[PDB]
Amino acid sequence: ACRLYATKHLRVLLRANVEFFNNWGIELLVTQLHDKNKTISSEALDILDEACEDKANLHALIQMKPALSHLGDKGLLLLLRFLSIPKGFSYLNERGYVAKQLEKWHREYNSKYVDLIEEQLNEALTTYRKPQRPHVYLPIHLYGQLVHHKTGCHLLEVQNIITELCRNVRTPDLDKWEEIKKLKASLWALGNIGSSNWGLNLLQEENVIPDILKLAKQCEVLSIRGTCVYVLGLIAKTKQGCDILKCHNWDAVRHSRKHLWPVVPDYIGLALPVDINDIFQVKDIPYFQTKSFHLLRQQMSLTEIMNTGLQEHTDDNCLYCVCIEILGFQPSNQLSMCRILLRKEVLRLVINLSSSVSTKCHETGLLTIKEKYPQTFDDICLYSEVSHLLSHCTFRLPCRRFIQELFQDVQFLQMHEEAEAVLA
Amino acid sequence: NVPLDLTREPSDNLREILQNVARLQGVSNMRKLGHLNNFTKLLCDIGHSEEKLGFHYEDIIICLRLALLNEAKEVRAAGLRALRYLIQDSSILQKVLKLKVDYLIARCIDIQQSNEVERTQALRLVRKMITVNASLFPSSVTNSLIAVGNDGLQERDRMVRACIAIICELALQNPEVVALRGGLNTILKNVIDCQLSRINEALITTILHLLNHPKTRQYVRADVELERILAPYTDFHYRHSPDTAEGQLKEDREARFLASKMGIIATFRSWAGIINLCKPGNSGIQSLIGVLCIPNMEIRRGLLEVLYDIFRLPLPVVTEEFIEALLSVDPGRFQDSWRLSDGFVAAEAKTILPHRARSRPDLMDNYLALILSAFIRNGLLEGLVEVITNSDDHISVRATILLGELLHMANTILPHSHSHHLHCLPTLMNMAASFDIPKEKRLRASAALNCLKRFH
Amino acid sequence: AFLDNPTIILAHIRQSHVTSDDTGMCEMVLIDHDVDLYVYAQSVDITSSWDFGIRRRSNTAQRLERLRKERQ
Amino acid sequence: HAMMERGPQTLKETSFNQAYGRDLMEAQEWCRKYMKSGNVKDLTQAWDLYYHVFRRISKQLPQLTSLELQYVSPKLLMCRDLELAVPGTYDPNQPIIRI
Repeated sequence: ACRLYATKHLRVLLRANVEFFNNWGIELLVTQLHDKNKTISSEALDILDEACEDKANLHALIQMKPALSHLGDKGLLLLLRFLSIPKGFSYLNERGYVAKQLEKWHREYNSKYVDLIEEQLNEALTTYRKPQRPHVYLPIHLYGQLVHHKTGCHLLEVQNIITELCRNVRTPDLDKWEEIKKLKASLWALGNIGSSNWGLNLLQEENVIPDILKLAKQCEVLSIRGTCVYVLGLIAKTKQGCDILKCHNWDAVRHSRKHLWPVVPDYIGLALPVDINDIFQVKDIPYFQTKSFHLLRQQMSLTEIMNTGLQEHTDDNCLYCVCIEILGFQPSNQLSMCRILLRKEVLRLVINLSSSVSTKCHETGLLTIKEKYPQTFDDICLYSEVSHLLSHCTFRLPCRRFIQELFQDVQFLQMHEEAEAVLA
Repeated sequence: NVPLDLTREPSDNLREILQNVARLQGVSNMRKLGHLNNFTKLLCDIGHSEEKLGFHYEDIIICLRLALLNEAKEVRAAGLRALRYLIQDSSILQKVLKLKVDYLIARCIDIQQSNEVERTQALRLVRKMITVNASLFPSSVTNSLIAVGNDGLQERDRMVRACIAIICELALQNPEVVALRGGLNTILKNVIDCQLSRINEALITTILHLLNHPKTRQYVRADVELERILAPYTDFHYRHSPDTAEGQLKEDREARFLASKMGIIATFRSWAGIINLCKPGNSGIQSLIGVLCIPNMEIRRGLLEVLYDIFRLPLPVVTEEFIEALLSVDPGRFQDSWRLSDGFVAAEAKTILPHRARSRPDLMDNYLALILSAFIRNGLLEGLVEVITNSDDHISVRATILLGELLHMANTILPHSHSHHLHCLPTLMNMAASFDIPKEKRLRASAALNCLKRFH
Repeated sequence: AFLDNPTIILAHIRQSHVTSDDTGMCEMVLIDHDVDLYVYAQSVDITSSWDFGIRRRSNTAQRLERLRKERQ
Repeated sequence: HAMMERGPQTLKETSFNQAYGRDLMEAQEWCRKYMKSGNVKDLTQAWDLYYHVFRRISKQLPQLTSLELQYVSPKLLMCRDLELAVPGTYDPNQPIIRI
């Protein structure tokens, strides 16, 4: 506990702007970087990252260079923030640390950036908790940091990374998820690399800003819609980029956060369409739904009429007739003529029960037919068809399990004995 | 109950299954439970392939399905235990389903006769089959599940939530059958009757995802499905269920309002919700704002909560006097965690002193700016001023506080062109100086302006 | 504000339903054996059954029984 | 069905549509499906749908007690003057009284 209270007690020492914090706070932090508790190491990493947004602080960091590679990707990105200045970029170059990282970014970690950022956002505003307002910041990405010192331009163009992402953005597939995924990754990479005065020069030649504008207002996937607004707000961090955007009717904020009351006579990334509903155009799609006996009920009643066997029965769609081909079952037997009319009566009644306008009366009718002739309910052809109707009607639950249980205790000698015969 | 495990698998299983069918006679049911358990063991330990199995799969499945006719429920449970172990490749399942075993599983699903160890097996069998192949899912099981998921809540069945879990899981692979049997409306109605947070948001995410892919977009209608969730506010008399107990009515209304509010704040998070709900046509978001200017005493105190926790603002305590409510939401308000024992300094120092970043983006403000502009487009301030003017004080204070907070956000995260004319406050100011209107509106608008200044 | 690919949606559904249910029935059904892409002895799944039985009535019957005796 | 498809024009009708329109349109789908192919199997669904709608609606009719014009139909309260005489009171020999 004293570990943790003392160590997180340094935010006040940072956020209150104490005299010459760089002299001793950073050395104490680096000493605590080695301690036993992983949680305390993580929070120390967090506070050090919060501190390193001051250039003098970062320089006084680069007076002593420790090894962060024994920690997680958090320390990885923390060390990647070193690339902001050639004074230190030269130190880092000596063992080829650049090409050993950059390729692995291009191949694997660029896709991880979008995953981790959407992770942070979902934790922020979706109540996910992967096992009051938060503050979501963009993690430090290599491609953004290289472009800072005007020579990473060469160090990047040696591979011609621009061409693959750009012809990706001109001709996207937009069918399934990995195209979407790497397309988002490319978008975020572009937004990052557009974040300097110099990078603007190396991106303006392809004239892809019109491509992103086209995507932001005529594309399909709404997640890509949101990502377009995000990246376009990103490329609005510099004055020259804001000048570029204003040509295409997109407003942006032209002041920094240093004073919360700025007068309009380096900024925060932000871009909006001038008339917000412009991006709200969606093309609609047409809906996909584009594609005898009961008349006898008047005069012909139960009492006087009682003194294939089905209308909608075929060689298919019977629980016994289907097996007859595949297993060579015996043909269905013909027993006692007086029943068929009853069969169609009960099926008409249950079809009437489908309306459920007066369920109880039809329920009583089938119940009467039931106990009057309790043994009639052994036919399989009727059973398969009522199963089919339950697969093709809309029934309230009570009538549904009622009609199911009305065939609860039945025997079916014919299938079972024929099957044990044909088994062996 | 005969463990050998060292013999000819063909003869072993053949005599096992023959004695299991037993001509349906002369064999006890508990020893049938035995035979089934031994059967399951034999498939567990023996590699399953016809050549060394010595049999086709058709005779095997036909023999298994006869176990579903006897009276013993646990026999059906063991039959399910076996059947899940049979499904191994799509060919196997399609040969199984061409046989009308679907209707049998269907009977087994809907019995609810105090037998809660069987249908669980049936449901997990269904999950196995949908994982291996949902593209060949049967319709009968679909209809059974939709039936239990539609009106299972009134009969207090304890498997409805598991059921909607299943239908949502299957919805990803084959929306054709779900739509044809009309499931999406069932799901949607099921988002209003679940007060728990996480389940509600997870459910709504399904249909929100369904609005992305053009294939998916073809499956859903235009203006009847999603904007349904905002029903209990757009209606003055919403009746969600036909057969309800008279003994409680209002508590129904509070439950419905909580569910609908949480659903609303859920849908405004995803891009699909935002784009769909603000179409240039007569979309529902215009309807919400239009409702706001009707004098109904509780509706106007229903919407303000939604507005606050959309913008993730701190609610004020209900009060008839402005200045108390002002202090109630001061950011410098004390927090319980700031006591000695809890968070003595560091947590409090997190809140009070400002962040050290000077140029980092903070996308959260970007999202809030987008939503704010979306509301500004549809004349939200007009309705706000309407409520501030013509209503009760309990509600006037709430609306005034919201207006002040939104304006303070405006000149802080909003680009100049969209923020250079809003702060002029045309409509309120115009009413403030009319000398022909009844004086009540005039003086209360004046006081409202005074409160706004002190707020700033 | 990014929930598009099926993986995260499925994980969110499963976690939300298992953790927040009053009755364990659902999470008893929500086991994740189902695989996807060790089904060793029953994925150490192992039970059998366990009881006491014979046969009572139905929901109806009383209905059918009582009406049959009164009609006789 | 003919009248609803021209679109709701006010908030009350819009809310009614918002609540019931899916059902009311798909029942029409089923009845057209029936009249295409005579088979009572189709109209059973449509009738069940209609009757469910009836049970839903019938539960609230008694509560209907008052109407606010601004919610019911917006055109009327924006008159504030007109040319019509009060309906039913008009004689050839007396100056008219306008609404």
